[PDB]
Amino acid sequence: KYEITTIHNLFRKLTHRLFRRNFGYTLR
Amino acid sequence: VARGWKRKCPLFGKGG
Repeated sequence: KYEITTIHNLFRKLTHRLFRRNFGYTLR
Repeated sequence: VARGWKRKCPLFGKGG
């Protein structure tokens, strides 16, 4: 559970972006 | 920043 951790916290209503645009630069 | 995967839910962090 990652996307729902960075896209459900404050991006619950924000196009899933921080998923790989914020937490993707690390797991890259 | 890595505070939304460890601080929010200990799934990707503690559990990871």
